[PDB]
Amino acid sequence: ASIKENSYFAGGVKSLGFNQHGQDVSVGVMLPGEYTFGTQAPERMTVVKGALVVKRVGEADWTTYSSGESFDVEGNSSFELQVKDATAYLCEYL
Amino acid sequence: ASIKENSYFAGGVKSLGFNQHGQDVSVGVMLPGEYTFGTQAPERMTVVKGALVVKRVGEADWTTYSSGESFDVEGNSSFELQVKDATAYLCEYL
Repeated sequence: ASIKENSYFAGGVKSLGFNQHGQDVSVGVMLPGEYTFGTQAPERMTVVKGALVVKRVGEADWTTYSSGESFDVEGNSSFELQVKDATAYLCEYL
Repeated sequence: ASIKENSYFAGGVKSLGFNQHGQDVSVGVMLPGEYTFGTQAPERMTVVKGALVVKRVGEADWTTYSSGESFDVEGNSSFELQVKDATAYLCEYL
């Protein structure tokens, strides 16, 4: 029942993790840049404020998701993000 | 162009602040409890995932705002929050 702090990519991405109704969730911020993330369990990413530009492995194209939009990232995979402006996001394993 | 980390109430509330298109924004997490916050400039709080139960100064009643809902808090004021379950929020001065 605590709030777990993490920093990544030299402070380019920071997150706050927490349990909600038994489920692990995190909210965070990403500064402008390009980042690669790996998935184990599937993830559902929600853009809280800003936009994330996403390319999942094997995808030919980048797709921009803006505030309020969500995208799923299959498990056992990875995905790239381009961040044009500092952006808040929500991540679930749902 | 950095992500500012803050902790409050012995780790009960933590936040990540950032600029987006010139504007200061923060996302954060609140653990179950009751908290009082003061406002200077007006604030717009958005519940990202969870619920915040709000009573602004002078208000007779508490009002529950759930995921995706927003409420404004006039400036030069204060407001109380009850948090029943760990909850992520977004705060703007907009």
